[PDB]
Amino acid sequence: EQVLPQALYLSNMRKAVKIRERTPEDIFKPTNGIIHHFKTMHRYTLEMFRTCQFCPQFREIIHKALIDRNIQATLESQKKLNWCREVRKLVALKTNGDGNCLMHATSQYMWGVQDTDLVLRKALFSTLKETDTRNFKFRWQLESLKSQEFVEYDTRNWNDEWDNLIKMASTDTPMARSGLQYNSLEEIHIFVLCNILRRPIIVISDKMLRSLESGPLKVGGIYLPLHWPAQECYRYPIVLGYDSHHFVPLVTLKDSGPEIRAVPLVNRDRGRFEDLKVHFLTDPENEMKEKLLKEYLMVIEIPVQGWDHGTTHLINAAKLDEANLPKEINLVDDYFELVQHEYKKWQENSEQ
Repeated sequence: EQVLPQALYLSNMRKAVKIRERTPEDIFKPTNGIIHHFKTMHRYTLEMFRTCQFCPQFREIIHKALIDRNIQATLESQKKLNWCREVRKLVALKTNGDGNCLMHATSQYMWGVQDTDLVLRKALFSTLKETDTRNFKFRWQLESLKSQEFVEYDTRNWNDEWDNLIKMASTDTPMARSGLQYNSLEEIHIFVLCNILRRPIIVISDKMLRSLESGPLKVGGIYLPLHWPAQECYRYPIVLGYDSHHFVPLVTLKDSGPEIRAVPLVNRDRGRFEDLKVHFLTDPENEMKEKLLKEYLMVIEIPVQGWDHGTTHLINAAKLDEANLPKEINLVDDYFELVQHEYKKWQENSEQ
């Protein structure tokens, strides 16, 4: 059948191997005290190519193949994604939901490849085992009991319950607690991840859960690499999408329109613009959160449409990085060449 790969890395599995090979070698594994972190690959960003340049029947062939139409529809339908008309569109790439989707999602955002070799999944577990997690454990216990400014047990036990969280970060398999190859990761894991990458992660999650039955995992929000100074970190975010219980990358589109590369730092709430939740902040930081954002992100103000009445409000948005992957490690180009060719062969074919 119409052989147009389901993922961008299939267009050239050899190149994909090159990427997956350079990755672990780019990991700084300081056995001194600081967390394991990447030296340069975390600065990479990929963008999807424009398909609005192809015939409709064909444009759909592509979208059906690479995009997670389910999460796309869901997050867009609740105006949680691409609701802003002044910024570029973000697209959700399919990602394996084998319990390591957070790593596959993150890995795809910057590299085009998934965490097939469990390098990122391994970096996380290594950090939580061979590094000082005193500050992580702290921020974890804090937001657990809940202690912030933009959100809303028994008798002594915060070392074993934490212990487990470290087990989930492992490559071990659950006893089909839900039926996946790896254990599911939560908030704290995302936070440690953005520190290992020294790059902020912003998760766009589904709120539509009037039918939820969790007695909930509030993943949506901003994860800043607070264990590092904004100077030693990358000021461009990694945008992820999140629905029932699955992560997907929300990569920006490559060309069309004069709109800017930016991701609004607010939600198109019910009539109001609510600020996005910034995870694991301390009482102090929480006070200066708008400062930290301007520091760890490249914050800009954008005049967005008001609430359907000639009014316009000024909102905060983080600038999104532009595709910077060198050709020798750029899978979007190869996949593009595939579609370019099957297309010329689609025009000559549609002569029937």
